[PDB]
Amino acid sequence: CEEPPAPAPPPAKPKAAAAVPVKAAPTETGAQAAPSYSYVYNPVGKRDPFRSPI
Amino acid sequence: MDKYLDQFVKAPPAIKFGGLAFVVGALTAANFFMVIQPTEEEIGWAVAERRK
Repeated sequence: CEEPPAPAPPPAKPKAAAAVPVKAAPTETGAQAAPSYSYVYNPVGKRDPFRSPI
Repeated sequence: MDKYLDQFVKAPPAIKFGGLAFVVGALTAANFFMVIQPTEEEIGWAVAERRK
């Protein structure tokens, strides 16, 4: 068996732990967006048409 | 008392030498065990490190 952990070392974990870790990353990462927002819009304005045609 | 003392002048060169020898044998047993244990500990640290 392996003990409370193994012997001195503890041992063997070059196998357990080596074909584990893992690979972590650990990817503390890919969460939720606020996204972002665009802005509106450019006119002054006028008349022309449509003054005469109404 | 002297009969024992000339038993001490005849023999205990042999007995003192012998005692010294059994002691040095014990101490060599002890240091050989104390070099076998760091072997085991060392294989252990190997197995940890490789797992890292």
